[PDB]
Amino acid sequence: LPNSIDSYTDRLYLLWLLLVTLAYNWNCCFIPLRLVFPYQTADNIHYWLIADIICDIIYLYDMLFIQPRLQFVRGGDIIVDSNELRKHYRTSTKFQLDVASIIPFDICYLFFGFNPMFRANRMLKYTSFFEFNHHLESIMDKAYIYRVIRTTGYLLFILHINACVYYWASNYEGIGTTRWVYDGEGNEYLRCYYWAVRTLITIGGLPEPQTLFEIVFQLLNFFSGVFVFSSLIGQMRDVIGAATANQNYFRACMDDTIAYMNNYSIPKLVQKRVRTWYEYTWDSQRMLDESDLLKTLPTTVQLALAIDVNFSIISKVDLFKGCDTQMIYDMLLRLKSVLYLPGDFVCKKGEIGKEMYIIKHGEVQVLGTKVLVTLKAGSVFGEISLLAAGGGNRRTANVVAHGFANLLTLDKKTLQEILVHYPDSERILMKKARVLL
Amino acid sequence: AIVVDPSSNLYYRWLTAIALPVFYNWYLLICRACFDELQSEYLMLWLVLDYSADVLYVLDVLVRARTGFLEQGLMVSDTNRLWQHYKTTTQFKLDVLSLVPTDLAYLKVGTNYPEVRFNRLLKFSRLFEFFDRTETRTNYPNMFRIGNLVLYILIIIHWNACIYFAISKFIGFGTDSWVYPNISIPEHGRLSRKYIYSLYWSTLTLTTIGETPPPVKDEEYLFVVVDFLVGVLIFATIVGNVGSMISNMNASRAEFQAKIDSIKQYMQFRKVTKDLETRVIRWFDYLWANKKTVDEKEVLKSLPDKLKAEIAINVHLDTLKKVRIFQDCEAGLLVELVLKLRPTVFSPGDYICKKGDIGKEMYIINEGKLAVVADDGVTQFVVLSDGSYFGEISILNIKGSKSGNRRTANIRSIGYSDLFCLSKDDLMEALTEYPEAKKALEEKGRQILMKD
Amino acid sequence: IVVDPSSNLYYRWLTAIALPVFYNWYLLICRACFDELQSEYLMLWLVLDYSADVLYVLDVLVRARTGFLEQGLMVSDTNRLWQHYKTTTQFKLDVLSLVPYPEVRFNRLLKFSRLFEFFDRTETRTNYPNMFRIGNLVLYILIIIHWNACIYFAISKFIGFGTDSWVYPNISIPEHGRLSRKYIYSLYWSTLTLTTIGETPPPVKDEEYLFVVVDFLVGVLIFATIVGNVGSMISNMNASRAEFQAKIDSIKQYMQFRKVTKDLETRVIRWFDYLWANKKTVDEKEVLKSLPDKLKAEIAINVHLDTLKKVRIFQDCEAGLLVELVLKLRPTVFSPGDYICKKGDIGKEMYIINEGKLAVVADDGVTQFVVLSDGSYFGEISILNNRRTANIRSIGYSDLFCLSKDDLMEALTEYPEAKKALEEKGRQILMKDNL
Amino acid sequence: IVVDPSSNLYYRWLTAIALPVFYNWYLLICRACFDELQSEYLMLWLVLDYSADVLYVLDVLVRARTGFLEQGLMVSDTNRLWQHYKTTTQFKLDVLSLVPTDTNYPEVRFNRLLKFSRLFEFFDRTETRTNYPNMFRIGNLVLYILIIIHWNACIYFAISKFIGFGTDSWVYPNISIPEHGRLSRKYIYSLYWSTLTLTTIGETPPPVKDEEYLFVVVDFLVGVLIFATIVGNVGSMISNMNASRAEFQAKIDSIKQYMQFRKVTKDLETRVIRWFDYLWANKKTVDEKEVLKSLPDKLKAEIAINVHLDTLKKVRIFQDCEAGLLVELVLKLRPTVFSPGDYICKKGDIGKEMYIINEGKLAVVADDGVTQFVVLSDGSYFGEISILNIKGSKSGNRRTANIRSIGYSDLFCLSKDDLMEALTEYPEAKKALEEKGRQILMKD
Ligand SMILES: Nc1nc2c(ncn2[C@@H]2O[C@@H]3COP(=O)(O)O[C@H]3[C@H]2O)c(=O)[nH]1
Ligand SMILES: Nc1nc2c(ncn2[C@@H]2O[C@@H]3COP(=O)(O)O[C@H]3[C@H]2O)c(=O)[nH]1
Ligand SMILES: Nc1nc2c(ncn2[C@@H]2O[C@@H]3COP(=O)(O)O[C@H]3[C@H]2O)c(=O)[nH]1
Ligand SMILES: Nc1nc2c(ncn2[C@@H]2O[C@@H]3COP(=O)(O)O[C@H]3[C@H]2O)c(=O)[nH]1
Ligand SMILES: *[C@@H]1O[C@H](CO)[C@@H](O)[C@H](O)[C@H]1NC(C)=O
Ligand SMILES: *[C@@H]1O[C@H](CO)[C@@H](O)[C@H](O)[C@H]1NC(C)=O
Ligand SMILES: *[C@@H]1O[C@H](CO)[C@@H](O)[C@H](O)[C@H]1NC(C)=O
Repeated sequence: LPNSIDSYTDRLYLLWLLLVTLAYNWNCCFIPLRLVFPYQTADNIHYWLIADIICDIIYLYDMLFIQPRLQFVRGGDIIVDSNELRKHYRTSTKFQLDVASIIPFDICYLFFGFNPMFRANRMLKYTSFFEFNHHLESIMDKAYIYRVIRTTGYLLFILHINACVYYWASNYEGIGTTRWVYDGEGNEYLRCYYWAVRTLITIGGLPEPQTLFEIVFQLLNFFSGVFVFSSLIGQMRDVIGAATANQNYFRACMDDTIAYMNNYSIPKLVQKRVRTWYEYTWDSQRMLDESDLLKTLPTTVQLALAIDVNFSIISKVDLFKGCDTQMIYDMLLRLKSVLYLPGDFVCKKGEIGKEMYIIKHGEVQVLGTKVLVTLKAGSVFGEISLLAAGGGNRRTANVVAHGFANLLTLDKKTLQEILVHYPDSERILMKKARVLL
Repeated sequence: AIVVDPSSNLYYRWLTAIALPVFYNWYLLICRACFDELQSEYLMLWLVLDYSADVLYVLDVLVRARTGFLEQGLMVSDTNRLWQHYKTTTQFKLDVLSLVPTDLAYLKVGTNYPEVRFNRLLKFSRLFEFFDRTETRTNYPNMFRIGNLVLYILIIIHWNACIYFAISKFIGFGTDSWVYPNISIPEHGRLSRKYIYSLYWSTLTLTTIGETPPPVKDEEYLFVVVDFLVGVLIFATIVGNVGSMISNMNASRAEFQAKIDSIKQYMQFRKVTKDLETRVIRWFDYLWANKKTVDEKEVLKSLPDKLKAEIAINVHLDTLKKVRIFQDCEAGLLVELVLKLRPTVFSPGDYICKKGDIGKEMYIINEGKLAVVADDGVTQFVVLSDGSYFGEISILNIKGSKSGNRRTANIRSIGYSDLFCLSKDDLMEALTEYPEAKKALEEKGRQILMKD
Repeated sequence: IVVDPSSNLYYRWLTAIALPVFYNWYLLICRACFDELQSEYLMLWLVLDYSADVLYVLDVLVRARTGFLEQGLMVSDTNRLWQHYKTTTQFKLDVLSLVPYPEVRFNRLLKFSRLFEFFDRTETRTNYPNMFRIGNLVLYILIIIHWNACIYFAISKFIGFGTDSWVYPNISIPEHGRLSRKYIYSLYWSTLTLTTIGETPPPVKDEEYLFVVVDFLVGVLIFATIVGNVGSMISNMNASRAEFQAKIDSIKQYMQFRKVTKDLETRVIRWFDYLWANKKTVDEKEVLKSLPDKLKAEIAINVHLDTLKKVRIFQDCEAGLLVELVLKLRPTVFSPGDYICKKGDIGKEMYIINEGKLAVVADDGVTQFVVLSDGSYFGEISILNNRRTANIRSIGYSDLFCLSKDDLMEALTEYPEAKKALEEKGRQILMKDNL
Repeated sequence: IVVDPSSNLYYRWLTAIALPVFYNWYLLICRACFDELQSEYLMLWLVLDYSADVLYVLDVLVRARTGFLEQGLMVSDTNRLWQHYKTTTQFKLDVLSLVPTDTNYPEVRFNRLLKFSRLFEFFDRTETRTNYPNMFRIGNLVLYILIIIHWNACIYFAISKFIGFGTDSWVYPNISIPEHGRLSRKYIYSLYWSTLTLTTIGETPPPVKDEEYLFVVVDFLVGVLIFATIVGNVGSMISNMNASRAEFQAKIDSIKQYMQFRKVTKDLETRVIRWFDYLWANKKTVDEKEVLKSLPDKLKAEIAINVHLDTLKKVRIFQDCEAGLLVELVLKLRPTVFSPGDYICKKGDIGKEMYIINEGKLAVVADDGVTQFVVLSDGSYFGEISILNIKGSKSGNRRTANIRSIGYSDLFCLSKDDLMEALTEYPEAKKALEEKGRQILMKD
């Protein structure tokens, strides 16, 4: 246990929130059960007291030695000083619920006997369970599995509370008095949980209620079960839609492109090339267009995620050793990513030159049909459109993509736009172009 | 005399005070019409509540006779013009039909049949107007949508329960297995037993659970299939409305988690470094925790331009008055400046501007903590704080010294600073013809190059 | 005669041909499966079957004499229309649906394309598309309830009346022998099975078990389709209200995050209250994005000539040039008590008032020097060469046609004489206020 | 040889390996649980199990020679393919799906069920290779529901056989009675019980003993989770089935409430309604830019030259000048649809667009009367002299003639600056079109 816990990178703090969640789940799952069922017998009462003391000691350790150690951000910078952390926890709205949970209402154990309705204030510490839910849902890589498991747990908990309320109604009317109430022949929690399932899922088939309390109970339970079943439908639909949102949007765009290409009667080879492009884009990037994601980010994180991805590819070019950092940064923020199918033409001979190609995880060939040099990933081609303004010079070789090349395009207008602002970079680039010529 | 205002709060309190007896009239008019012992036993209570509901209906006709409207932006206060505009509508016909004195017939039958008072349900527009005003007025719109949907299906289930008891009274009590049992038996003859069992029947039918006794005659078969189709459309409405407000109740958290999972999928596909990935994810978690995730222009785009200007004044002028250079500047340029600022948030260790770069932005610090450092890492010469400004000399392009016009300082953020990003072009366009920024920022560039 | 497929005669014929297809589906499966409704209403089904055959051959004639567009122009060559009809599969469905015991008349169900075309034309043409979709989904689920009731009675008649407990009972008993009893009990069994309630008598034989399994799975998918359609219809009904409530709540959460003052947040609340009271939820700046440019220009020039016939000062101008100026004119709405322009403020905006009331005032003193109304105009002396010389407030909720600086720069760098007339009016009012 | 995993041979093999996997799942749980089906048709299950084991051996032999993509191209190195297969978890699943642990027990053949990946890969490749994607996804959901129903039928019959036939009212009845002793009635009553319990209708006999109570609780809960999942999935399928129609009708509805609230006359109202009805009837509603923004410019140009170039090459001005500039121009074109009786160009409008006529007949009208001077058919062009504004002409920067639409034409808009930058690099075509504009405006 250190002086200050960071509460983002601490799996020890996540395990402590797991222990407070297990204490809170013990209290929520076993206060109505011990309150209603006769499972708090004179033999097992020492085990219930042992686990209740373990749960209250976990609550008190949370209130005294972990929650006053939380590193929190105030005024931009983080706070490490321990008395300021203690003051921030004492002036919080977590502490009112924690001190509202930890009052010894178990001093009424000697006044009105043993009753687990006096421990019902321990069900006020829901904020530690929700903090554990957010922490596990934000450290897991597949959060839809935990959201499905948590909705299943909420459904089983509502059925557990309904089984406890049904056994209370059975013991209030009299066990075995009418035909609606619990008869009392098998496992009491199992038959009451079966009644809770068959009522709150609105299945029916149970005996019909006889007197007015039973009709009111069955009415309110079926009415709340309609809304629980509707909320379960909506929550499973929500986790289905949030789990496959990217793949469903990609499949929708691929289906719209296929529907357009079949509406306008586009030939088989062009339709196969578009479908092969879509298949390789999903198998490579797992997204449709990465600029649609990247242009929602701020400029400095766009610059960081551009420099960390593309700087080894740019600096491994031996022609870019004399350039400057700001021009390379504006380059990396103005590099557009394309993709070329095998056998495609990136630079046809004699055409107008307008793009600078940084090949990134591909393999292209230069050409007639004879190969001269097979350019691997990281290399460059397109230095003849570095100098030409307007028409100027043309492409001097047929450049073809051997594999699924993923070029990085730099337009000639943007390259000349940044180059006329940095004449030192223009000088070294024109001298390397001159020794190429 | 006095004219109420349909945007005020006296009108909303009258919408509450008139959406009470409309709801009473719907509920207890169908129940008193169909049950016939609830009407006979509590007759003084229903005469008292009928007097109160018709007094409130007369006062609602009087208030709709004096509710102003908007023509040419001004609320009309001429009572004859308000009365004429009210009398040339259909709501006046609905209120006049909803106050037809059929209580003469209600007395002629003998105050036992409230079927002649069924025209009092014609003021449903006040109930719908109150639910619309509370839906756009209250702070909990999803909790109010649950309250309104539960209220609507409780109206429907109650009306169906009274309809089933009326059909059972028309067929005959206790003749078949489907109808309500024999009301001379003392177990089934209590009024609470009648209403609670009919409500149980109608919930079991209209929610398509079906544990009720099956029909015998053809009228019962037809009523049960009509009731089951109404119930399957009601169950579809319940499921769709609850799923729609589950998608509404966490739409912001859903798109936030979608943005985090999209950027995390991009960072795990490109396989960037773990410190950069943790920096971006902690950046997004800080923007979630500090309630600043949706951009300011995208929030205030539904507002008009002068309301955006007043919001920008009342948010950013308390920060922009803590500066030392815009004291000798005009209030109009202060308003235009807070219209121009776009607030961005940086991370600890993030460089704002490196040394030897060119400037295209100016930053105004607002609840942050920065430090101008050397090239060796962190070496805090001046620790900047709230209210101050930096990044200012390399956008004016003033002449006369050896530094020219490039970023001559390395500046990092110590904590999660929240700067005010001000570009070169929008500042120099907002204060092109007005020389205050030129002279004051030339003085500030003069003292920066005096430090040079 | 050549019928236009977008006219009103074509929609009246789509109604007149959607009548007998909706007769044919319903009552042909009911007659064929019940065999007493056929046998005790024989003259009525003779009349209605002859009328449905007459309307079917009239629909073959009308689809023979309706026209399709080539190169944007409607063909009226009847031989070309007949060959274009003959090359399609709808003609094959019509001649299969007119091939001369209702089990031999079950080719009359093949003209469902006219019913689907009627439903799509009503969905495009009616004013209440949500009410029409409610009615259309209720009609579809009633067709499936009815067809499954007839299928259940056919399976019961094939197995035996009253042999098992699952089947329809013995029709020799005068209680289960009535035709109304037969139909409403088959409909009640169909409703209980397709809505998955299951209050029916349980199956006994293997064909009864298999039919109830297939019927319950079909009813589960029908329930899922009903739930999905009503949920999509509810979301598309209140999507505009939900989008503006999301914008209202994002405004409120941004205000409570920045801790803005109480007077400004209740002013924003009052603005949203005015917006929802006077139904100005949708904004023109996003409405006129998705229009084609010609349709964007027609409604704009319509409403702007309608409001420009109220102003008589700005008339000495070229026709299409004033037209494009009031095309690029743009509306904003001001709150009451709001200063349009202050004393010490430099303008970049011109205004045209429609349905508002703006009064000019002095420095911090409410007094009406001259009040501007519908048909007035202002905002012109500090834009063509540089500071507003009159405090102007909004008395009520006014609606002003704003104007960018670059519109008057475009009407200045190309066309001098109309703006010289405008500047002469501006100079005369300038000399009038302070020569 | 190397099987390409994107070819058609790999999809034929995915069909031929997702047939015995689905057979193995379905009939292996049925043969394990019912045991009259296993005991009677022993020759049929011998033939089908030998065929499924032969197809599993050939599946391992094909997966040992399926290529992958390194540096964007296929690798044909067979030893590299074998080691890249060998260091995976699919090798462990495909070897554990082939160990011959066994004619008396199909329960020692439950390791054949481990090859779920081939069935899921066949479903994925069919969903991305079919033309009816929502129909195949509804078929996939129905197939998953039927497998869950069938497995629950077999599980209920195994639980009935373990508890005892006909000892309770909940279990399957007494197997020695000749009514219930038939295998067809066994399977169809177990399917009926499983369908009712998993769809949560619950009109079957209630449980008696505590293990029956626990199994019916667990099975109702598994059923409510799986069927809330498929209700939400069919709802999302319906939303994706009519998202396009919903967006079209949303545009229509919003503009119809706008026309009701905009005090607009019935003429412009029926004009807007007939234009949207024409858009629906001619199925050209969606924007090509919006639907192919994410495609690269090479494939957008291939689509554009496979739709519009074979209707654009019937011109006398740019027919063999530059194929690359024609590619750039059909990339930069933007189509619009004009109503009949609508003006494209007026006397005095600022000319910033050029128009190419495609599927439409337009007519040059005069200033006062409706005079058909000459009808321009499709493949013609106008709006060029005013966006040039060249010296030696009248040079007023207005449009020198009126253009009006006779029918529902589809003009290709092309901006002034766009044409200038497209003809900037190679200006010989610009000089040629300048010459044509000069002669037209000088002998107008
Ligand atoms: N012609 C040619 N270009 C090469 C060669 N190696 C790399 N490149 C680059 O490939 C190019 C393809 O496009 P460019 O004509 O624009 O210019 C050419 C060069 O920059 C080579 O051996 N020949
Ligand atoms: N060089 C420098 N800049 C300072 C100092 N104090 C504040 N600043 C701002 O820090 C800056 C960092 O970026 P700029 O070069 O753009 O411009 C510089 C100044 O505006 C200081 O002491 N030196
Ligand atoms: N000064 C002045 N402006 C008027 C008058 N009537 C309308 N206006 C407009 O009110 C204005 C307020 O702003 P401006 O100075 O920009 O320009 C002025 C005019 O366009 C009037 O009588 N005097
Ligand atoms: N003036 C004119 N334009 C024509 C004629 N035939 C086709 N056009 C096109 O019609 C035009 C209308 O718009 P523009 O002025 O832009 O340019 C003109 C020409 O491109 C003709 O006979 N005269
Ligand atoms: C109801 O009960 C009374 C008294 O028990 C009896 O006279 C009457 O016939 C009963 N009604 C019916 C319909 O049986
Ligand atoms: C139906 O009833 C008649 C007379 O009641 C009887 O003769 C016949 O056998 C019955 N049919 C069946 C299938 O029981
Ligand atoms: C099943 O039937 C046989 C003969 O019909 C009988 O001997 C046996 O006891 C029955 N089993 C049960 C569990 O009833």
